[PDB]
Amino acid sequence: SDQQLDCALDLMRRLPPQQIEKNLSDLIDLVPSLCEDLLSSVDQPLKIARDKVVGKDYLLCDYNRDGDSYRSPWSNKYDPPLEDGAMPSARLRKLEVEANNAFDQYRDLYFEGGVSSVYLWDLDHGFAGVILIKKAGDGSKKIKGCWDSIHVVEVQEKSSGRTAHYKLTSTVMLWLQTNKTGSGTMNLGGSLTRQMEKDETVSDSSPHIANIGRLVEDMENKIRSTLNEIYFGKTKDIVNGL
Amino acid sequence: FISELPSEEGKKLEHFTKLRPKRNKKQQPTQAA
Amino acid sequence: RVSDEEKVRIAAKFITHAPPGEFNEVFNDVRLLLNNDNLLREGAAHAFAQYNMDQFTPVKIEGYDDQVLITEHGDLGNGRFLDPRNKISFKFDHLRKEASDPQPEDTESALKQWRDACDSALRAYVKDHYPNGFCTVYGKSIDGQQTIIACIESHQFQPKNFWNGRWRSEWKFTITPPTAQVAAVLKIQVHYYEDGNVQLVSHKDIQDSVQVSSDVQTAKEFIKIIENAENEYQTAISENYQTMSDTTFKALRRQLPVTRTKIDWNKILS
Repeated sequence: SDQQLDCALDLMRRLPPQQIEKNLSDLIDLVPSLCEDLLSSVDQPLKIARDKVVGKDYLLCDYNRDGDSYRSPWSNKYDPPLEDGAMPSARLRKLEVEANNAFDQYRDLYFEGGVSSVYLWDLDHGFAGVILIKKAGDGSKKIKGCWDSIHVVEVQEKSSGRTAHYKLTSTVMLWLQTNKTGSGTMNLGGSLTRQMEKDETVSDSSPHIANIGRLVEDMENKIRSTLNEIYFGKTKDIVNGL
Repeated sequence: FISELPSEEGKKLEHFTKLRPKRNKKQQPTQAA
Repeated sequence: RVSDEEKVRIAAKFITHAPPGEFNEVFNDVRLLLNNDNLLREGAAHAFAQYNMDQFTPVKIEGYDDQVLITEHGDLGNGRFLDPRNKISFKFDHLRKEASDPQPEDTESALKQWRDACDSALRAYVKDHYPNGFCTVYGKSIDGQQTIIACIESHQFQPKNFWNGRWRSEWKFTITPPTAQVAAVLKIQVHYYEDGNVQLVSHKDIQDSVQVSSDVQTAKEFIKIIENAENEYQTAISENYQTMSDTTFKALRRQLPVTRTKIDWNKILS
């Protein structure tokens, strides 16, 4: 059943990414016992929702889900409401608020639009989090694009509290397509995933969000370049060679 | 047939998202979608 | 819970959406996930054949130099496929993708005369225009209409480098003096999957017309429309790439903030 999981993940690597959601629901229908592991390890295009009590948008993924409800980072409330849904510890909720605000600014500075959300969760000897960013380009032109960032970070604090080990797994999904359908339609879409690890000083001048901010920024700057090379260089040279 | 078919890829694909930290839910989904 | 019947429908559908050069990987994945070989064999036998016909799978037959495409147009029933150029029939194992038991097939029609001229002109076209191309030309009556069907395939498989690509085009010439209407579909698919999963999917429909004269003259005109349409489409894809890279992608994320410095994370946090 880990060999089942690997086969399912191998499947998602080959099936057209233009159909991720439908293929994910089909795959879970096919192997129901894998539901939980599939939902956690299969990245999907990010969905937008409105938090009506605060009047801000937030992003949906498995990391803010419980039952069939989603938690907003602004109001810290599930929607539809939930009696008992997973919540961050009070200390961690505080950091989650600062992190949302911080990455809101990061998004403005790098994306000049789109939407971002940050969700944190407690671990035995640290904490983890996801940084989500969704930016659509001009959808009015002959060609339109969209960008989804999914940055999952795992943080292990050392006992001294002076260093921590940071583990980043980042997915960027990049979708470009012709507004025409079908004849003359062209769709270039999918995702790349990368990993970074780093030990870092943790102090009043280098707190968690700053250390995480830098890793996410480094990662995204690198992946942007890599996307450019893969999408517009590599797939194009393959086409040229057909 | 039916039997596992050959591959020229040489190596398994690695699945980086497998190694991501897990968040525990209080309840599992009704539907995936 | 989904019924076993549904489970195979899903397994079958996955198999039909396998990217080019990755049928075996998708089959093995789905075979293991289903975990019922008897069910896979009954319920997804249709899908193996459909995948091969939709993909224009090229196959080498022992004792003939030119590979033949497996298409719906060559399906002769009970596991056999036509090779119109070589005037044979052959069993095809859809899973192993192997041709066996070649046998002579009568053709004769002589829509055959047109068929042979179109085939000659297309063969020369394909050798020039594709690095590793194959083509198959069919001549038959559908709804009492004499129709030429030209199929082209060209692929590059680099599984060791985690990518695969394929071009397909199907051209239908419906013979009606003096003007034959022409219909086509051109398709591209490219899959890159090192540390990700990126795919190009694209197709284009063509409608046009050819004046019909002699078999040899008309064929040459046929090929002229193919070349032009296939060239224009390649040019458009390449224009689309250029637009995507210098406009569309740039509109998503900047390289640096407007201040063109990396972020001061202390200032953000205060």
